[PDB]
Amino acid sequence: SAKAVDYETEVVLGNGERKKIGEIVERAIEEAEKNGKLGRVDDGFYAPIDIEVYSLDLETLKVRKARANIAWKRTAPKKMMLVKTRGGKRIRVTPTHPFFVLEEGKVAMRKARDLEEGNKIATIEGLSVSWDEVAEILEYEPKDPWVYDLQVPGYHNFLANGIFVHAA
Repeated sequence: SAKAVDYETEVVLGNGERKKIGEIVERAIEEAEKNGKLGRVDDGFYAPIDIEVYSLDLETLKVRKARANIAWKRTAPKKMMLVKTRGGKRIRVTPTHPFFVLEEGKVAMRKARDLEEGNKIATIEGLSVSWDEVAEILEYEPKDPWVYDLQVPGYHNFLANGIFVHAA
């Protein structure tokens, strides 16, 4: 099953205005369709990209610019989850998409469908990294039949919708 996010999740770029992940991915897919670099998996596609994102270092909690190098487009699952935090962040993800959760001094990863209210996830507040309690998780059936992801070597996350979203 796909670990991925909704089209409209807005990725913070290190060197321009923030952009919907669906736009980033579909442009990369369209170009790779024509130059022979398109990759195919049973439930979707990958294509090369070269963009600058912001990533959290989970050991030091520093935010660093980092490069993302693969764009992923996958069939949406039958159900999706809207995750809302107390600090105001909202994101729509697949049910198995993992989040960094800080629990009793350690960070572990937890699937969206396994999150409970009060679980603290990694976010930005203004310009500060913040561990932010989940407020509610709500299942919905998607209208958009595609979901999206990026690969970020080393870090496996990128800042989007004010959340450090786990990545390929």
